[PDB]
Amino acid sequence: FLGFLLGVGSAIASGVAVCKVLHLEGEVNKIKSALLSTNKAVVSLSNGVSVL
Amino acid sequence: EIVTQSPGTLSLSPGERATLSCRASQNVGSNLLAWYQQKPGQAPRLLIYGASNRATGIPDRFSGSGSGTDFTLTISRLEPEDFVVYHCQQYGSSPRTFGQGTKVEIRRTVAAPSPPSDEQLKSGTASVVCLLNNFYPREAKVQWKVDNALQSGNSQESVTEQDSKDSTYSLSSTLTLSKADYEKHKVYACEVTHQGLSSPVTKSFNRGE
Repeated sequence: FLGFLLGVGSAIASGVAVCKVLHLEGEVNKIKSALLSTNKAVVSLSNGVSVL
Repeated sequence: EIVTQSPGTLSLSPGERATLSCRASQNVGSNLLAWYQQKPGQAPRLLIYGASNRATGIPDRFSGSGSGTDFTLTISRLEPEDFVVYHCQQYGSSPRTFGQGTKVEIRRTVAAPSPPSDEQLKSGTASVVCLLNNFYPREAKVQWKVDNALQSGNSQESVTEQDSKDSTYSLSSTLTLSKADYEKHKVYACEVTHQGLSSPVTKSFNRGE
């Protein structure tokens, strides 16, 4: 089995980056206000990424 | 949170460019500003969302711009159907707050303007009317005259909407006085200002038919 030739990635690197972005000032307040009249909305974070 | 619109009424000829302003007390979060168009007596239609993105099916003559405190809705060239009211809403914070609204009206050439009753007096109170007609510049009927004297708080004004193919029409002014005041005097004069005319018209109101 040639599995020892495989690389080493970081599975949740992208998700952890979004977690760190969510800790910035006003990010949670932005999400809370966006989810006021609906259960599902698109929010643009401080780093320019739009996340459902 | 306060979001006030400017100006109250916009007077522009058809095919001209319209610019409507909407300012806010504080910065609107994420530039979450929407523009709605509302025709007389029906539900608002969404024009702009996100302060710059126009909704589905909206003609590209409607555009939005601005940031922070100040936002602007531009109509590149007004169609006849565009002379309606326009509202701005903020939804970057709770509660969501709208604006007072802005009226866009057809601008045109300046105007073309074209005693007490018995039964009512017999019935007690009386109401003298000072009526006008097809006129454009929004100033119709100003003051009353009861035996060469001005009064306040006993008259009510009520205007119409702009016409379909002449963009005109006029206001009704009703002066209400009880039976003790209608028969106490014998003249009900009136002075109008800037009717697109020369002098106040038909100011003779002798008590009787």
